Amino acid sequence: TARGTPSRFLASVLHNGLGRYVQQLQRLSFSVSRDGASSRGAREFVEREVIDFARRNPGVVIYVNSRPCCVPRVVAEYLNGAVREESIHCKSVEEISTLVQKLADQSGLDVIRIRKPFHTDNPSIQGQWHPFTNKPTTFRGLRPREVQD
Amino acid sequence: KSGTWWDEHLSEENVPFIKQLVSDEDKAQLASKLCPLKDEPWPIHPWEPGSFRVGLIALKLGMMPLWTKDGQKHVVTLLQVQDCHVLKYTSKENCNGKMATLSVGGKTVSRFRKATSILEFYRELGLPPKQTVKIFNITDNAAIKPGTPLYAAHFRPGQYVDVTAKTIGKGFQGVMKRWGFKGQPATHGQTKTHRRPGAVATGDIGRVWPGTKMPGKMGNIYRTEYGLKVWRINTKHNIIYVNGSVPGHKNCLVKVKDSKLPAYKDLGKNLPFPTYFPDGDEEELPEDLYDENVCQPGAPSITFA
Amino acid sequence: TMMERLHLFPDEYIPEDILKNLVEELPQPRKIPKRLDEYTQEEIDAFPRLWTPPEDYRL
Amino acid sequence: AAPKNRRTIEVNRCRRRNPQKLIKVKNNIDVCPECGHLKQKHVLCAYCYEKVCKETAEIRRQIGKQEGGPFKAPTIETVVLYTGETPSEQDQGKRIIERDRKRPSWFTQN
Amino acid sequence: ISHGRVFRRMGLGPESRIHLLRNLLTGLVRHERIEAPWARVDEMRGYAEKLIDYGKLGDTNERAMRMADFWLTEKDLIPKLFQVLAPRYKDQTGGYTRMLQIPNRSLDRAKMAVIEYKGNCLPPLPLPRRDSHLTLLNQLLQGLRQDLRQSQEA
RNA sequence: GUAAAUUUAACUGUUAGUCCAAAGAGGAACAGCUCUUUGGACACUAGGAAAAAACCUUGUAGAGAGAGUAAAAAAUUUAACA
RNA sequence: ACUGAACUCCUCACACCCAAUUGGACCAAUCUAUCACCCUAUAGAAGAACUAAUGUUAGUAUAAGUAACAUGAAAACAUUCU
RNA sequence: UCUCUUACUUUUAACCAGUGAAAUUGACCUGCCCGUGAAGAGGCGGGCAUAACACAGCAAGACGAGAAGACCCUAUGGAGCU
RNA sequence: ACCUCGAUGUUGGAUCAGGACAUCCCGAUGGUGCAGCCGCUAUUAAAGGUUCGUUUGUUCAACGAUUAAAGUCCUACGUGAUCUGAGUUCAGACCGGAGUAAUCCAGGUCGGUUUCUAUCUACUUUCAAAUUCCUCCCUGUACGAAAGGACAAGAGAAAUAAGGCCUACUUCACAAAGCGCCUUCCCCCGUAAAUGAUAUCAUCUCAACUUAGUAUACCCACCCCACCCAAGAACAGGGUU
Ligand SMILES: [K+]
Ligand SMILES: [K+]
Ligand SMILES: [Mg+2]
Ligand SMILES: [Mg+2]
Ligand SMILES: [Mg+2]
Ligand SMILES: [Mg+2]
Ligand SMILES: [Mg+2]
Ligand SMILES: [Mg+2]
Ligand SMILES: [Mg+2]
Ligand SMILES: [Mg+2]
Ligand SMILES: [Mg+2]
Ligand SMILES: [Mg+2]
Ligand SMILES: [Mg+2]
Ligand SMILES: [Mg+2]
Ligand SMILES: [Mg+2]
Ligand SMILES: [Mg+2]
Ligand SMILES: [Mg+2]
Ligand SMILES: [Mg+2]
Ligand SMILES: [Mg+2]
Ligand SMILES: [Mg+2]
Ligand SMILES: [Mg+2]
Ligand SMILES: [Mg+2]
Ligand SMILES: [Mg+2]
Ligand SMILES: [Mg+2]
Ligand SMILES: [Mg+2]
Ligand SMILES: [Mg+2]
Ligand SMILES: [Mg+2]
Ligand SMILES: [Mg+2]
Ligand SMILES: [Mg+2]
Ligand SMILES: [Mg+2]
Ligand SMILES: [Mg+2]
Ligand SMILES: [Mg+2]
Ligand SMILES: [Zn+2]
Repeated sequence: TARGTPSRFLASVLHNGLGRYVQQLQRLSFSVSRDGASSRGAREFVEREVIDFARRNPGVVIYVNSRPCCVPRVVAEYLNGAVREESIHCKSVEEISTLVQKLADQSGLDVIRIRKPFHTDNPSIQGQWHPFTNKPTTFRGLRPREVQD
Repeated sequence: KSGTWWDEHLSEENVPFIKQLVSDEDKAQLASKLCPLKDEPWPIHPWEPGSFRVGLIALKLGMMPLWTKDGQKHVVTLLQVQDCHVLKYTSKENCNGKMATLSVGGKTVSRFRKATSILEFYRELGLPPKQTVKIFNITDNAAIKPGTPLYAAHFRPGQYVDVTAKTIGKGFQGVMKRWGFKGQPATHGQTKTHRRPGAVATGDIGRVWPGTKMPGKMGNIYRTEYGLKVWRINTKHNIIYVNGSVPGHKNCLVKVKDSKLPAYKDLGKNLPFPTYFPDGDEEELPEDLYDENVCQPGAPSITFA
Repeated sequence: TMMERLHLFPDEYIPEDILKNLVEELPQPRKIPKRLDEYTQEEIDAFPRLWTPPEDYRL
Repeated sequence: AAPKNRRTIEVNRCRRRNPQKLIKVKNNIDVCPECGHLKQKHVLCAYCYEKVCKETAEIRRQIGKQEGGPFKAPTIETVVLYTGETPSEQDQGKRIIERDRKRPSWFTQN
Repeated sequence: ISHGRVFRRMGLGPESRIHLLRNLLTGLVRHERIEAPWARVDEMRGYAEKLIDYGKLGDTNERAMRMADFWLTEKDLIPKLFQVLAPRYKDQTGGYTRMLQIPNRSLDRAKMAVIEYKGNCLPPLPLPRRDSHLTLLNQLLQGLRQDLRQSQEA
């Protein structure tokens, strides 16, 4: 580690889900290869799975660029501007299908330590504690061992 | 951004004038304080038991033998009191102490070798700056107005006094000369160990106790003598003849006050209080004030019987 | 650092600046027992005597 | 005695870069009123002292050519003379040194 | 402890100290201006001041002749001392030599100084000069002096 | 009550042990002493005995800014008298 | 009464806290066969992985700018002096 | 030599300038007391102390450094000699 | 036989010591087969002190002369990167003994290399209260039959210890130094007694209470190039009128 890595407080993008839920995933870029065993799992994902996946999520733009490459990759871009690049080199159809769905659920914020598992903007409703909360008032507000007039 | 001194920019015609100009001002200020009882003196309380009066700041001239009527050769130290004045008074409440503190200076020095803060202090007091300033603990009935000069007549023969001054500094010295260790023999096989401390601690502790006698700087520290009596007082030159030797070299400033020893307590009944005032004295003191047992040089040769 | 925020005074005299910024006087932990001369006659007479001394006892 | 452990650079920087080890800036530097070069307030100007030595060396070379050997020191005063000059009224009975050069401005004839 | 020590420790010993100063003094008599390390110049300056005093005693004095014979390794300078240097400072009673500091030599960065006899025939050294009386600071003190003299005469 | 055991095949490795409780030897009804036996712990984690290989609590492995518990804090102030 | 564990429970996931030794599941880089063509796949092969052997070679720190080392004097650099 | 050391000179020394090593070094942001522990703690427990910081001394500690030291024992390890 | 067999030989001395009190001396106080001096013993007390020599490697011890006393110990049987290397310990040799010899020895004798440039910790003026003996006086007093012979208080002198100084003396000379000179200031709580209950006397009270012994001094400000300095390794410090 925690000391050796940065950290952030729990938060969302523009208070997602407060009035409506907005899918933070914005773009998917797949780079598969026509020839190459490294993309065997990725090619099967494109042939049967990405078509049905695009049906479920209309707000995410999916690009399938078929070019020669040794390591197929999936690039996910989010609304907040963070870009997450992942490699699907030699992965089964099920492993790719689960990984892509995980990217859809994330908001794009950095995957680092979160200081608190809770975040509230109005933690106090009856008044935040102050040292005079539980102290009774004295007549004329006189101080201890103080004489007036 | 470069420092400067008083006569850096002065021409050949101005340097003698500046030296003479400031010299005349010093003479005037010292000669304008010789009348303390006329320039609104503070009340003079009578002597009381348990009262402490202020001391002086003397300069060690040298040593001179002195013979008594008993025929014993006693050596005394000539302490010259020159340009001794009271600078300021601090009350017991402001002192944060049991006794009231009084400031005394001595040995008028140049005004060109002092800081601005010190110089402006003497500007309002109308006195030339003093080299060494000592603080004396006195009582409420011994207060003295600032600017009042002091003389060697403040003490009398037969009175025991305490002299404080810095000892002669011998620089860095080994244990043999600083603490008097025996050392090692020069012969019988000794190898590069003749004046070394040797063992400094035991092996079990694995450390050296604080305060262990080790080589270091010797001298140049304040040491106070006690139980030194005055055999002779000279009024013309303001010289105190203090028995024995006193800490410090020749021409060094010393702090002089009454003896703190219990055997010499409550002996100031016949001594001047708070101090002697030559301006208002009804009769001028003799040239020299001796002790009962002192055989003066003018007296004939002592003939024991 | 905590010892710097602790102020001790041998007597009841307190400097004005320290006295002018006090807030609450914490109660004393131990309740001071009353001396025999501080009891009023109402409480002394309320407490019953347990024994009757003989009239011929010098005491 | 040999070191028990190796002293780190962090310890060394505190020792090597201590203000005591560092060079102290000097405040006694001023410009020479004659030539304008730098000099210290308590030290003669290097440029001015150099031109005196160059002229002094030339004068002493002339003296050697007149004595013509060691152990021939004269018992009279010496006078340095330049082009366009003649011995003065007070420079009588002395050893004159002729210089084939104009008298320097800083050299004041007395 | 070195209290009251006025003489420095130079050379290979007390005897070598005299010989080193004797060579500097002899070279000072012949050339009337030499440059040397500051400490050796300052130590030799005392002998140069008192050497003229023996020269004022006259060349007929046996004691003065021996001091000249000893302190002057070159025998040709002895006639010069009693016939040039001594007559030169007949009116003066002391301070025959002036000592000034010069830039340190490049060989060992040693503190150097130049010592010369006053009134020599050599070009004047660039002696340090105090600020002129026409400066702003001097004129203010000059004006103060005039009023003080005028006030005293009143 | 439970789920191991034996045989077959293939070889490696460990055996200069400690301390505690208990029974008994040698020493001196000494030793952090030596030598057997039974059992535990230790060389496997954690909590508690102040720090703690051997005492007590407790094991099968992760995350939690939840909860219930285990062992777990020394006591003691003493002389009248026929 | 409370405090109190990696014991237990709770939400979730579970192959994921022993020496020697033994059984495995994977795997870096390299070469070859065939692919692959911003550096990969399946196989074969092997000089196949170094926080440690007062290891070997090379670089550079530490002790350390420390120990230690050196030029007789003046000067016209002719010369003279010690 | 010592009771009983002292003074002085020279070298060394320290400072300025030039040149510039060696043993040593797990990492150190490198305290005292008491206790504890593989039985002798700068690092563990409990107390106390504590702005940073160079230079010069000192030699109690770092079971200080330097040659697997000497000293006893071991090896079905050597050699000399009788 | 637990730690140390990948650089502590051990003993003793020199140097400087810190600590314990189970106290050798100085201090206070009970008992005594304590008249007084001397003694013995017990409680309290570790502030201070605890010698110089002959043979011996010595520790120790013997006796020599003293002292108020010449304490018992611990500390890596203190201290050896401070020193010594005499005894023991490696190579030589001899005497005596053992062994056929090589060679050996709890013995005697002679000789025999003791390294280190301080990296780290610690420390480098505890700003300053001193102890003791002798002589004298009390006093030839109390005591005792005499012989003998004291308290306490005061004085003087001397010594050491601590801290200074150079007018003399001395080593010496703008100075340093001692062999020389000067100064040195608190109680100590072991007990001895009153009043007085528990326990109407008495009883000094881990009953309430009373009585005897139950601190001061030193240090304190804020131009500087350079020179000088009784200041100083450097730095710093003082003076420069
Ligand atoms: K050491
Ligand atoms: K070692
Ligand atoms: Mg000095
Ligand atoms: Mg000696
Ligand atoms: Mg040697
Ligand atoms: Mg020697
Ligand atoms: Mg030299
Ligand atoms: Mg857990
Ligand atoms: Mg569990
Ligand atoms: Mg599990
Ligand atoms: Mg492969
Ligand atoms: Mg390999
Ligand atoms: Mg490597
Ligand atoms: Mg290696
Ligand atoms: Mg060093
Ligand atoms: Mg050197
Ligand atoms: Mg040479
Ligand atoms: Mg250097
Ligand atoms: Mg090296
Ligand atoms: Mg630190
Ligand atoms: Mg310990
Ligand atoms: Mg600790
Ligand atoms: Mg150091
Ligand atoms: Mg050393
Ligand atoms: Mg065997
Ligand atoms: Mg006792
Ligand atoms: Mg020992
Ligand atoms: Mg030893
Ligand atoms: Mg040692
Ligand atoms: Mg020997
Ligand atoms: Mg021998
Ligand atoms: Mg002394
Ligand atoms: Zn110039």
